[PDB]
Amino acid sequence: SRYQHTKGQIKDNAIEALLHDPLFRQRVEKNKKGKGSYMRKGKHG
RNA sequence: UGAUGGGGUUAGCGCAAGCGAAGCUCUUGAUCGAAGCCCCGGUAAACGGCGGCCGUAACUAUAACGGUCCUAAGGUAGCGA
Repeated sequence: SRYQHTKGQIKDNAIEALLHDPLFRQRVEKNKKGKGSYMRKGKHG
């Protein structure tokens, strides 16, 4: 199925417009433990 | 205003050229001499003037931004085929 992208009416490049689109934003994950790992309640209980 | 210097003329000293004092003259004109101009600042509802180039962002585009040259200063608000 289709994808409703950000950049309305992409002209030239058909692949370097989507690279800035939030489909290809940088997925950064969370640490544990690690500079930024506070729980407050974890996955269970 | 006329210093100072130069020239003409001639009483005279030299039988020669030549020099030549006073006086009268022709000329040069140092000195003294103000505003103005140059110079110093001001004033634009005084006359007037009020920029180029070159890049630069999340496809493209455009450039908020940056570089550099020049000017007395680079046109601001408002409007604008």
